[PDB]
Amino acid sequence: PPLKFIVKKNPHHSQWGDMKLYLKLQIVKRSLEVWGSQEALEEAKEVRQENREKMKQ
DNA sequence: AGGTAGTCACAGCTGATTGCGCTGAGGATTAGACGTGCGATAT
Repeated sequence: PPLKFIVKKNPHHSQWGDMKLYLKLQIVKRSLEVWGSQEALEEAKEVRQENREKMKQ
């Protein structure tokens, strides 16, 4: 299902607020569904940072 | 000795990724009292 969000003005200045906020539980559930497991997500972020280091070098 | 498989000079495409434009809030940047001066005027 689509994930809803709340457009809440930032507690800081009125410079550019109106930030979107999502429920943490829904985001975690969606991430687990997409990636299968938390270990897969950890491996994905590790290989992403490794690729970032490879690209910068 | 013959055939072909990479390989490099470009070019194209794709999928991402991350990177700056979108404004807005908390901190450093000359006309009345007071005198004079002068001229018309009390003793």
